[PDB]
Amino acid sequence: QRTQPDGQSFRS
Amino acid sequence: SEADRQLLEAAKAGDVETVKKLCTVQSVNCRDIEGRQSTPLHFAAGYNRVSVVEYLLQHGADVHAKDKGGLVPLHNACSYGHYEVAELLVKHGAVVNVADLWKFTPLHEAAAKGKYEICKLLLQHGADPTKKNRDGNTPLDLVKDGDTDIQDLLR
Repeated sequence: QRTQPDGQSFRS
Repeated sequence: SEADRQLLEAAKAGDVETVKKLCTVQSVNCRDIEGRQSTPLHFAAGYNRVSVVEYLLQHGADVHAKDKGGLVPLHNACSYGHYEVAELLVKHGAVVNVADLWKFTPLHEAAAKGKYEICKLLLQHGADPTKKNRDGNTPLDLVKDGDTDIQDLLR
């Protein structure tokens, strides 16, 4: 199953 | 190994000085074995560490490297809305119509996450809004109802 890219939208 | 593990953590944290210290020709494209095999560029890109992204690119990071699920760093940039990062990768040769194991393109990511200006950027560099993923969905199919501006842009 498909999971999220490494990362996040917000630096805070 | 420990050095590669630290490099990956630095690229994720945006810790430039530690990146400069651990980035060798051997390690610049190492992969996170414990996770989804992201490279230092994947991490820097996904976490919007511009300086690290620049450094890595300048020191030989592979802009096209796929992780375990077939993502390239542009996917990471686009999914999390990092415009400047996206621009950097594209300017360095990133393929915009690139597709992961499920045939998701960065345009699928940017559309589903509601990133207009990134969608626009991808379109200006020739991203195909008609490409379907394994589910037979175009990036247009993935746009939230509220984001009619993105629907219009993709249409």
